[PDB]
Amino acid sequence: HLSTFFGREAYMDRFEWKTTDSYDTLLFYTHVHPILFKRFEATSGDYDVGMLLPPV
Amino acid sequence: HLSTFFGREAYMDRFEWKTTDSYDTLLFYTHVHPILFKRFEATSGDYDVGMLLPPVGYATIPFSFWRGGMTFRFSIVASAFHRGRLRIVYQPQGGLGTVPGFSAAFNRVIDLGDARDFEVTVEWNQNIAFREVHTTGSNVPSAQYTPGLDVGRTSQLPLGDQTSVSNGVLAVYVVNDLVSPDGGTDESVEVNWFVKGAPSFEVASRDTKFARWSTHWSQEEF
Amino acid sequence: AVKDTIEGNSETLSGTHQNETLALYSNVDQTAVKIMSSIDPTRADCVSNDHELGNFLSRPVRIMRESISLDERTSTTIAPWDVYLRHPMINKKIANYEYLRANLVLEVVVNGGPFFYGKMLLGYTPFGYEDSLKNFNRIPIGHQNTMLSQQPHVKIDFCESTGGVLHLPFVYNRNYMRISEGSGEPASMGELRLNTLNALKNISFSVATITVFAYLDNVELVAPSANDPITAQQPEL
Amino acid sequence: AVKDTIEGNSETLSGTHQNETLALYSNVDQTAVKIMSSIDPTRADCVSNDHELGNFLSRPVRIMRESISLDERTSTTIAPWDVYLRHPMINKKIANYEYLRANLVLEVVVNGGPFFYGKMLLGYTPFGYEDSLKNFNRIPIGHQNTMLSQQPHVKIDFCESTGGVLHLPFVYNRNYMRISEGSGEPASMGELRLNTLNALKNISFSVATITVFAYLDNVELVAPSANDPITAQQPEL
Amino acid sequence: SPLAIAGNRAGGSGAITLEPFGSDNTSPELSKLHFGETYDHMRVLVKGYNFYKA
Amino acid sequence: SPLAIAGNRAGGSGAITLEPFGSDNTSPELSKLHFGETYDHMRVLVKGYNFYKA
Repeated sequence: HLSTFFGREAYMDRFEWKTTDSYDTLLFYTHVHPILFKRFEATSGDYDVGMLLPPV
Repeated sequence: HLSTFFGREAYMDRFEWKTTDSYDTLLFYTHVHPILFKRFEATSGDYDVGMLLPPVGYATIPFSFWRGGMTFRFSIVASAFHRGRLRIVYQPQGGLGTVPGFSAAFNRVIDLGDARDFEVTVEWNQNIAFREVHTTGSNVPSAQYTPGLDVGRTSQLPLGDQTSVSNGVLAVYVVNDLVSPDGGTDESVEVNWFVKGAPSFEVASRDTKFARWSTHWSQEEF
Repeated sequence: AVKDTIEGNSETLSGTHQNETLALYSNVDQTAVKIMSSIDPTRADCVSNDHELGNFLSRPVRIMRESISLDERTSTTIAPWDVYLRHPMINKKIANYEYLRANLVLEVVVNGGPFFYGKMLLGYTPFGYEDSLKNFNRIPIGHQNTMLSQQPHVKIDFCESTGGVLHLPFVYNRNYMRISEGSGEPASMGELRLNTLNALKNISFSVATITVFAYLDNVELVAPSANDPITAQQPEL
Repeated sequence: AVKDTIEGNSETLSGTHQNETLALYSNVDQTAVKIMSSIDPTRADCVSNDHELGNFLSRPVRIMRESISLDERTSTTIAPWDVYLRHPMINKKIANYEYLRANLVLEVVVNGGPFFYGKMLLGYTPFGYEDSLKNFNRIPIGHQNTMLSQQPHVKIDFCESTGGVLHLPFVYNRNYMRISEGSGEPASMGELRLNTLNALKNISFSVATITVFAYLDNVELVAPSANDPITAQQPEL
Repeated sequence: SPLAIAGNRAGGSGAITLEPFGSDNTSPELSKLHFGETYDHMRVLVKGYNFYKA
Repeated sequence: SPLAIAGNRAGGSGAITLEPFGSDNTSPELSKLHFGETYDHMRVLVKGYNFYKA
């Protein structure tokens, strides 16, 4: 059933707070849609690329 | 019905006891699978070859997977003045390259007294549900059991490495030396064994390995 | 007159009996001298109900131990089924069997002060992971955490000292797994990953520790055989 | 919608549990991910009811084997408790225990024709035999048979092929016997004697065999310890 | 001697049963796990077609 | 501190609900307005044919 994909959580990324921050500063901003890509570059020794998506 | 083939007994071969035998010597060794060939060479005057299978072995050729139990029966041909004791060992996997213990694996001790013709059935003891069916690439199949007097093979060393088609290994060891009234150094005794299929035998596949065999072996050499 | 206690216990038995591994058949009769033991309710002193032989594979064993340093991202992996069954203490009680079937239980123990505020992730990959193992090691740690968070995992918090209990089922395309010598089946049933989620920090004015145990439950040992098991090995850490 | 099967099995447990050998205490709560297994009635194929782990010390083991020649009187003795517990197969399943308590069961197997007409005696001496051992070996075989016939014994007939079953109790001035390394207690609980009663003959117009097994029953293993057992040794014959 | 005569009839009906290796435990719903159907009857099997001799 | 431990279990079952954005209001007869049928099951979807590898 497709419901098993809509409902599986996934860690995406991190952002900082940086206490030396004024009282109104932007920390995070995103678009509300399920297609959020993540691109990596094959840490080990070769040249390769890939992408990842959440279960949704 | 295929049940009429799984359940028809058949005499296979013979092996000796040779009373001048130590207390732990291998007498018989075989693989527990129905495909056991027997090759003859046309005693009369011509050159011809052929092969034979038990009723259980014959019926599983057109198939590719098999499972179930098999029944073995050993009969000792001796007089009323012979005494001794034998052992039967079963190894589910790996083979018996050396003499095992007495309780590490399944063992049976039987004595030659007023009763002979013992029978035993081996059940399914694998971690997989089904096994494969043995085939032959040429007209001279490899040895599947150790000495058989009919086929002119007398090597007592343990053969092996047939794990993917068999359901273990059967072995026969001496326990108490054979005793005869006359005197040893020239006296032997022969044991005959039969094969069968237990009522839990099963085959489920379709195969095309027998597509180029033939029952007409009469004149094919020229 | 009293019983002769030698020729008062003699009796004749049949030459056929069984002991669950060795069966003997004969047609001649035997002779028995059965001298029975006493009740002795005072003979049971060191009697508990935890140590047994049937419930011996449910004994926890330490399989992992690491020390965490400040401001570092690392990754480390082991094989839980292979390490537990290869322990010298456990190897002795599985020595004349061929197949096994049990469930894995993992437990983590953490210890950190209220001045640390770090985080870590521990994930598990079921049977079939060996095929994609040479490529999974080439992915950055950050992107690896995305996939690990969708699998059976646990989160380790260093500000507190908590976390870690994992019950895992027996997943396999066969009925049991072969534990005899030369087997590679135990080393292919699962995998444990331990990589950094957030780097460890400290409020100054420098090292944490972690320990993982493992054991089995609902153990089934079958197929007696005269075959030696996998070569025992002490855990690496 | 269906269950998330990751965050549908999460739950929080106390940090206190027990496993019959290791108990852990803590005051902070834990997190659990319990994934249960299936029933699978078709997953039980190689299931018998003889091979176990609790009933492992009831497995017979061959401890004695001799060949008898014509017209000779001999004597031979062993230690049944010491030989059985020192077998390589049995030594593995008694490795982290300190004390034992069980009863001995011996069984003899003979094979001779109707042309032999010999006789032999097999006797047992209970705990305390080490003190009178240097002197008992100086007595002639004929006079030794007089005392052996008053003790728990069995008679071996060579005209037939029969005889041999012996149940023995646990006699000791303590509650159990120490089976750890360096122990001499197992080698002092009993003794087995096998000497000629009547010399073997033959009707001509030349060697018989004999085999002895042993095992235990109502076995009790207690006192878990991290101590190695008595050094294993293969039986001499 | 009676035990040596009764154990000589054809078919091995006088042989001594010897407490077989293991036990038989098969569930009815094993065909639904492997291969879908059964192959216990040769009369049904022979109703399929086979290539032969162009 | 109890509130910081319960909110750390896997799956986010200890998180604090935060009075979500708006409300959910969908009628059963929305499929009759758009697309005709539903696509909630992947087992049915996989029974269609796809071109592959001449």
